[PDB]
Amino acid sequence: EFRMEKLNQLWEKAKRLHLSPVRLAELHSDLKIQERDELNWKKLKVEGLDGDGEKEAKLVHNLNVILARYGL
Amino acid sequence: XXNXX
Amino acid sequence: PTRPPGMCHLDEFQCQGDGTCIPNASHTCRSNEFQCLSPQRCIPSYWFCDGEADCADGSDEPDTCGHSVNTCRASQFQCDNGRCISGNWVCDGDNDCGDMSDEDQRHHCELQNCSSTQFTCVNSRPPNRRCIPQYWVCDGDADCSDALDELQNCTMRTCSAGEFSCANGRCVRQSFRCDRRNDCGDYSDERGCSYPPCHANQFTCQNGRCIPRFFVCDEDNDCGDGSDEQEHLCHTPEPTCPLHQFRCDNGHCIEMGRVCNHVDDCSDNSDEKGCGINECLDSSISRCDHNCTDTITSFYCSCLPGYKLMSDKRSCVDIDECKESPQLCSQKCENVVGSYICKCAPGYIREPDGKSCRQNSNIEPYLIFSNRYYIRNLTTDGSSYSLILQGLGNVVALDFDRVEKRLYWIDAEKQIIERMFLNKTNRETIINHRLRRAESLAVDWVSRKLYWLDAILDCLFVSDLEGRHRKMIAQHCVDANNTFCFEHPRGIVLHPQRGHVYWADWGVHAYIGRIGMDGTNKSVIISTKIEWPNAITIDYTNDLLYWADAHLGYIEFSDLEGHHRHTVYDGSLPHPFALTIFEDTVFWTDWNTRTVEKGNKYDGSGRVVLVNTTHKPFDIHVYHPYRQPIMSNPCGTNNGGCSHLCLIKAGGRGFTCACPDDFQTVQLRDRTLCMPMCSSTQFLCGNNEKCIPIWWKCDGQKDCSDGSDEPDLCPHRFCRLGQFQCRDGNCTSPQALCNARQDCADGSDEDRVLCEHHRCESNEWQCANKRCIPQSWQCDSVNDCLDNSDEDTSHCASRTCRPGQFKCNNGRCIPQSWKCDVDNDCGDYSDEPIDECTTAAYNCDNHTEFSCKTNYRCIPQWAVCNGFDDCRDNSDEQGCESVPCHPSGDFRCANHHCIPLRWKCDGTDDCGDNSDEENCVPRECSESEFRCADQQCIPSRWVCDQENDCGDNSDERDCEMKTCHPEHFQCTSGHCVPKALACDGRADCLDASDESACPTRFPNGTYCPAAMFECKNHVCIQSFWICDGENDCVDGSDEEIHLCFNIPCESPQRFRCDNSRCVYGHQLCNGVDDCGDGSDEKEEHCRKP
Ligand SMILES: *[C@@H]1O[C@H](CO)[C@@H](O[C@@H]2O[C@H](CO)[C@@H](O[C@@H]3O[C@H](CO[C@H]4O[C@H](CO)[C@@H](O)[C@H](O)[C@@H]4O)[C@@H](O)[C@H](O[C@H]4O[C@H](CO)[C@@H](O)[C@H](O)[C@@H]4O)[C@@H]3O)[C@H](O)[C@H]2NC(C)=O)[C@H](O)[C@H]1NC(C)=O
Ligand SMILES: *[C@@H]1O[C@H](CO)[C@@H](O[C@@H]2O[C@H](CO)[C@@H](O[C@@H]3O[C@H](CO[C@H]4O[C@H](CO)[C@@H](O)[C@H](O)[C@@H]4O)[C@@H](O)[C@H](O[C@H]4O[C@H](CO)[C@@H](O)[C@H](O)[C@@H]4O)[C@@H]3O)[C@H](O)[C@H]2NC(C)=O)[C@H](O)[C@H]1NC(C)=O
Ligand SMILES: *[C@@H]1O[C@H](CO)[C@@H](O[C@@H]2O[C@H](CO)[C@@H](O[C@@H]3O[C@H](CO[C@H]4O[C@H](CO)[C@@H](O)[C@H](O)[C@@H]4O)[C@@H](O)[C@H](O[C@H]4O[C@H](CO)[C@@H](O)[C@H](O)[C@@H]4O)[C@@H]3O)[C@H](O)[C@H]2NC(C)=O)[C@H](O)[C@H]1NC(C)=O
Ligand SMILES: *[C@@H]1O[C@H](CO)[C@@H](O)[C@H](O[C@@H]2O[C@H](CO)[C@@H](O[C@@H]3O[C@H](CO)[C@@H](O)[C@H](O)[C@@H]3O)[C@H](O)[C@H]2NC(C)=O)[C@H]1NC(C)=O
Ligand SMILES: *[C@@H]1O[C@H](CO)[C@@H](O[C@@H]2O[C@H](CO)[C@@H](O)[C@H](O[C@@H]3O[C@H](CO)[C@@H](O)[C@H](O)[C@@H]3O)[C@H]2NC(C)=O)[C@H](O)[C@H]1NC(C)=O
Ligand SMILES: *[C@@H]1O[C@H](CO)[C@@H](O[C@@H]2O[C@H](CO)[C@@H](O[C@@H]3O[C@H](CO)[C@@H](O)[C@H](O)[C@@H]3O)[C@H](O)[C@H]2NC(C)=O)[C@H](O)[C@H]1NC(C)=O
Ligand SMILES: *[C@@H]1O[C@H](CO)[C@@H](O[C@@H]2O[C@H](CO)[C@@H](O[C@@H]3O[C@H](CO)[C@@H](O)[C@H](O)[C@@H]3O)[C@H](O)[C@H]2NC(C)=O)[C@H](O)[C@H]1NC(C)=O
Ligand SMILES: *[C@@H]1O[C@H](CO)[C@@H](O)[C@H](O)[C@H]1NC(C)=O
Ligand SMILES: *[C@@H]1O[C@H](CO)[C@@H](O)[C@H](O)[C@H]1NC(C)=O
Ligand SMILES: *[C@H]1O[C@H](CO)[C@H](O)[C@H](O)[C@H]1NC(C)=O
Ligand SMILES: *[C@H]1O[C@H](CO)[C@H](O)[C@H](O)[C@H]1NC(C)=O
Ligand SMILES: *[C@H]1O[C@H](CO)[C@H](O)[C@H](O)[C@H]1NC(C)=O
Ligand SMILES: [Ca+2]
Ligand SMILES: [Ca+2]
Ligand SMILES: [Ca+2]
Ligand SMILES: [Ca+2]
Ligand SMILES: [Ca+2]
Ligand SMILES: [Ca+2]
Ligand SMILES: [Ca+2]
Ligand SMILES: [Ca+2]
Ligand SMILES: [Ca+2]
Ligand SMILES: [Ca+2]
Ligand SMILES: [Ca+2]
Ligand SMILES: [Ca+2]
Ligand SMILES: [Ca+2]
Ligand SMILES: [Ca+2]
Ligand SMILES: [Ca+2]
Ligand SMILES: [Ca+2]
Ligand SMILES: [Ca+2]
Ligand SMILES: [Ca+2]
Ligand SMILES: [Ca+2]
Ligand SMILES: [Ca+2]
Repeated sequence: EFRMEKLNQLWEKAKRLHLSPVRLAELHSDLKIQERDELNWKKLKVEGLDGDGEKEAKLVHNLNVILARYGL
Repeated sequence: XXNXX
Repeated sequence: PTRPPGMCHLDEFQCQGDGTCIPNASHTCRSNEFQCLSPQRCIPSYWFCDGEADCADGSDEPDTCGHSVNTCRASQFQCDNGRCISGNWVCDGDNDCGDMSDEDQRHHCELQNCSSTQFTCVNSRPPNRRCIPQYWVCDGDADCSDALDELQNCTMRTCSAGEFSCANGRCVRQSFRCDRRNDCGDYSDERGCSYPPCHANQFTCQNGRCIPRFFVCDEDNDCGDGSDEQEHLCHTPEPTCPLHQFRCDNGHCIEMGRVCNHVDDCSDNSDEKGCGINECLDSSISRCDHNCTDTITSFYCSCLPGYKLMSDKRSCVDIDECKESPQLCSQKCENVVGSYICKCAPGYIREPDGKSCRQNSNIEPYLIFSNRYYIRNLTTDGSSYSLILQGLGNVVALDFDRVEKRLYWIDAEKQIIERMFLNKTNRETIINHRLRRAESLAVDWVSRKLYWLDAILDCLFVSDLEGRHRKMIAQHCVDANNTFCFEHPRGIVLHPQRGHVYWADWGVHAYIGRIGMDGTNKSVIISTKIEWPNAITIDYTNDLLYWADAHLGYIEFSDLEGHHRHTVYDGSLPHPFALTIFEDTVFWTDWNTRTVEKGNKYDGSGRVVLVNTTHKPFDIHVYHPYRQPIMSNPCGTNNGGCSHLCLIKAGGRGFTCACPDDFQTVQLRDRTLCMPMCSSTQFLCGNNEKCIPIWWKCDGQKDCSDGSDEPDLCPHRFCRLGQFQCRDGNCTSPQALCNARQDCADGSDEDRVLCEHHRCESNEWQCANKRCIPQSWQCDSVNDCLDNSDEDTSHCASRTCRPGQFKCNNGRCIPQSWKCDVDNDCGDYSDEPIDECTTAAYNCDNHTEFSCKTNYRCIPQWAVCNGFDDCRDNSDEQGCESVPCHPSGDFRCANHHCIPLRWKCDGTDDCGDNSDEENCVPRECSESEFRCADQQCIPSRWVCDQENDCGDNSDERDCEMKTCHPEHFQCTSGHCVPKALACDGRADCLDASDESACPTRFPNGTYCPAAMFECKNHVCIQSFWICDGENDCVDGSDEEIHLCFNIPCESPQRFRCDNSRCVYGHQLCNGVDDCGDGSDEKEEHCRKP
């Protein structure tokens, strides 16, 4: 479902917790969106296109809140 | 068994 | 001086014909961007010809793409054309290169670290993550297969009503158990799970996985065992278009009219890329040294006969006919370029056909073979059939010596090895010590040695032809992997020309091994497609190794190194046990039919049955001078100078001195000094010939060759032969010696001066105290040494399991086959790692083992239909009526179980429903058996032996009307007992007829030593048996009242009556007047004491 390494790990927990399927389905949706952003961020790391920390903070901010809305 | 002498 | 029979002198050549002997505007969009041809869109660099229309651009992919015209460089490490990465890309599992070739999870992987903000569960392989955030640690559920997550310094509770207790002290809901998943890390929820069978929509792997059908042949290993991607499951047969069609390159069939008609009917021009050019006539691409043939559109080469074609499709190679197809020429074959020559071995004449070799000797061969009680004399044509010997216990194997015409055999009942001249004289026993279980033996006619296999010790032995100088040659395992080891050694043959010893083993890992006659070069010859190799032999005129198999039912032969295995019988034999070769014929014995067969040795044609047998025939040899070929002894004279065994070197060129078992092979440059090193429980002969057990010392017969075994001043021998004598004269079994338990009344069996240097058997291990126990009992969680030295925790942590065995975590050592068999053999389940057992490395041998349905256990195919739960699934017994029994050797029970015919009417149930022992007519008793009244057959030695063997004393009638074997002594009542028991001082006849006429054993008239009361009928009994109420000697002198006055009464054991007799306690108040005076029945003793 996901190319992302650590997002695959997070995605397995929500299956184990049997969360709300609609919210569970939406959880896959934004994680699929985030993985594109996450790969884009670290694409810049090999391209050297960021040095201000924006492309890391913007993604971990949503992830940290996702830890609250999904117990992760 | 069947093979023991 | 003679010319050897049928041979020629060593200084002559033999003509093969007869045998006569003869003498020898981009809107500022150009920084790392290009145009999309639209006034608002801009292609970023490297994105054109990426494969996707990432921008609405007409220049993206108008077939202007060059895949590898310009390739990536090392600044961004390359993985595929147009795709290159670096950093943590190279091993993270992300799709970086478009095909995951950026890592292939192989290169630059297997080296990682994890940050402190996480916790690194390093015990997980890359398919399982090894780094999880600290928040995940004890969050409530685990994430690593290592599963230290929830157990890293975190508490627990007292479970729940609907949860299951895992072995790691944690509880989880019962819906996860028995689901084929590691729900608490240690598979504790998966132990002892009887998994449900798979359904129609689910493919079944080798291990129970119940995988759905989508992944079958999906080119990804999803079963773990590769069972879903088997090469023959995804088998794609080649479409050939056999008849008047043609096979296109793409796989189409078109009729013959659609070939070479100037129309591409195959859509790949396979029918038109030709039609007029003859490459065979090109005489430049044909390159065929042999003839060529140009078909409709192309050419091909074709070799002349005697030559083979290879990969290049142009060249030819000479066939090595004497190795590829040895069936062409009987006996020796010599390969030539493009042809072959057949040559008979010296002593055989070549018939004009060029393929038959006939023996030139005037001596006609015959078969000597052994039954339970009989060694028999059968000619090769079956015309004459006579008996050589009878009355033997169990002749499991035999062999003959050509040089001095002796016959050697193993009596498996008495566990002795005997020998005898072929005129039936000088029968004698050469080995009668140790020899726990010998199965097969072979006589070395060249170096004058004897070799045999022991099944319990699991050893290969060597000895002199008189039986002296026993040495243990091979042991443990035979390959470097320690996979094949001595389990059930059976069948042995020698090849003195090459100096090798061949033997087979029908253990779980069945094999055929080879070793040097000195033990140097042990190796594995055959290890594949073999289950029960009971038979082995060599054709000496061909250097071909012949062996049989009782399970797969075949007879097969190969070269001496094990290559080119050619099948003679394609699995149609019920149960061969032994076989032999002569000229062009195989002789072998079957157990299921109890017959001796005969057939051609190369194709099995002309199979005929030679004779029936009422008992199983075990060992068979063709007695002929040609079956033990003449060669010069490497140990010419004086045993090559060795004072002990002179053994042939591997390769048959040199020789090696060796010492017996209880000796040290101290090596010098000139001599191997055999320094005797026998244990303190053994006695060394004066001349250092051998060290015998100590209980043989002064036993009355000369065990030592020099006579030092019986010195003048040693005490009178009270015990029998083979019994240990305490210092006071009382007797104990040899196993009582140094067993850490006081057997002798004075402790004579446990003295430190006797047990200090005591040494145990090769199959036993010595405790802290000198008690010996079997090696399988160590670290078994039971105190077997009486001081728990076998179960010592430090000892179990430091010990190393025997080669070919597997060590558990708790120190227990178990056989290798017991690992990963869906059974807790270790007790702690250390032998059953589910992640490792469910792998292709532990598959079942397609040729011989059967795989259970719902788990990964493998069982041998002969366990199917047997009536037992071989698979814990019980899946080897379901619907087993489908299998057919063997057409000739198997009798089918009423419940569809097959059993060997030899068990039919054997007198015991072998089916379960007793259908084998029904409609049964009693068999014919053989030559040396005696028939009871109820039609049962018993050995004739059992008649008049004072035992009710038939069941109704039918064999005990009219004993005094007949004599018996000369080795027996006939009592007055007519019964027979062995002569050695007569005139020995104890009553062995029930009437005590022995010892009743023997002369005085001493001069002063006394018949017995002064320590023992002698009964008037001249028998000796031990003095504490007197007055005990039992007629220990038939004259009654040991119970006479007057001479019994000199005795006390032991109140806790015996009680005195009105008569001075002191009867045992249980007779008091028993209701029977035992003393004859009613004192035992005086009722005052039948109340509360
Ligand atoms: C069953 O078959 C066996 C084997 O064929 C026979 O045993 C042989 O019997 C013959 C005849 O008695 C023996 O031959 C004689 O042996 C004497 C001593 O031989 C020594 O060396 C041999 C070989 O190592 C040893 O086996 C043996 O123990 C001795 O150490 C020779 O001295 C004899 O030759 C001399 O005397 C004769 C006359 O008596 C002269 O004619 C000769 O020229 C010479 O002066 C003779 O060779 C032979 O040793 C026995 N072999 C074995 C292995 O024991 C059985 O006899 C046979 N049974 C029956 C009933 O037929
Ligand atoms: C092992 O083998 C022996 C011999 O085959 C068996 O029999 C023993 O033989 C000896 C020799 O006769 C016995 O010795 C005699 O025992 C009598 C009673 O013994 C008990 O009491 C004495 C003290 O009075 C203790 O020393 C002894 O340990 C017992 O507790 C004695 O009364 C006899 O003494 C009389 O004769 C001797 C000479 O022979 C004189 O010197 C004395 O003054 C006296 O007149 C005599 O000593 C012995 O008892 C037998 N048993 C034992 C246990 O050794 C054994 O039976 C056998 N092992 C077993 C246990 O079965
Ligand atoms: C008829 O003939 C027989 C055979 O000669 C006699 O039997 C012998 O009788 C003598 C005398 O009683 C016995 O000798 C005594 O044996 C005792 C026990 O034997 C142990 O020790 C001996 C010797 O080491 C061992 O061989 C044996 O295995 C036992 O371990 C000894 O304890 C006695 O020693 C005591 O007396 C002697 C003197 O006689 C002293 O020097 C010692 O210091 C000690 O005090 C003694 O040795 C002999 O054991 C008997 N042998 C047999 C084969 O039975 C009959 O006695 C004789 N009479 C009749 C009519 O039967
Ligand atoms: C192709 O197969 C044909 C048979 O179908 C072979 O004839 C040919 O090899 C040839 O074999 C023949 C017979 O052995 C040779 O003929 C010789 O003729 C001599 C008299 O003219 C006679 O004295 C010889 O003994 C031979 O019989 C011939 O030399 C040989 N080779 C050739 C080139 O024809 C096969 N062709 C090849 C080259 O593989
Ligand atoms: C296994 O069976 C065969 C056939 O029955 C036995 O062959 C014959 O056995 C008899 C009786 O033991 C021998 O006498 C025969 O050989 C003899 O050879 C001498 C010397 O030439 C003659 O003087 C005798 O007249 C006799 O021919 C023997 N015949 C042949 C051709 O082998 C064989 O011995 C037997 N083996 C055993 C171990 O008993
Ligand atoms: C016991 O016998 C086995 C089988 O004959 C031997 O195993 C073979 O050993 C080699 C070298 O270790 C193996 O190569 C390795 O294969 C693995 C898996 O593909 C791979 O990960 C390694 O990089 C390496 O290539 C080989 O596969 C294996 N099998 C055969 C048939 O060659 C083994 O050497 C013997 N002894 C031991 C020490 O077990
Ligand atoms: C001791 O045991 C080893 C292993 O059983 C023997 O090695 C095997 O010996 C045979 C015969 O020499 C070899 O066959 C030959 O192989 C070579 C190629 O290596 C080939 O050119 C020859 O034509 C022939 O086929 C076999 O390869 C060899 N195998 C190995 C792995 O060693 C050895 O010969 C034994 N030595 C003694 C003293 O008997
Ligand atoms: C062996 O036994 C079978 C069955 O009794 C019999 O038919 C056959 O003839 C026997 N073989 C010989 C050679 O007598
Ligand atoms: C497996 O069994 C097949 C026949 O079904 C046999 O042809 C093949 O040789 C066997 N493969 C192995 C590994 O023995
Ligand atoms: C245990 O085996 C090791 C090798 O695996 C050593 O041979 C060691 O000497 C063995 N221990 C014993 C008791 O012989
Ligand atoms: C007595 O019976 C035995 C039984 O094995 C032998 O047949 C022996 O030969 C017989 N003795 C006589 C003299 O007939
Ligand atoms: C007892 O037997 C011995 C031999 O053991 C002598 O023959 C002796 O003559 C016999 N008789 C007597 C009285 O001892
Ligand atoms: Ca593109
Ligand atoms: Ca990657
Ligand atoms: Ca956790
Ligand atoms: Ca589970
Ligand atoms: Ca698959
Ligand atoms: Ca065409
Ligand atoms: Ca050839
Ligand atoms: Ca064994
Ligand atoms: Ca096997
Ligand atoms: Ca079979
Ligand atoms: Ca002795
Ligand atoms: Ca003891
Ligand atoms: Ca134990
Ligand atoms: Ca197991
Ligand atoms: Ca079964
Ligand atoms: Ca039966
Ligand atoms: Ca009897
Ligand atoms: Ca007796
Ligand atoms: Ca008594
Ligand atoms: Ca009584």
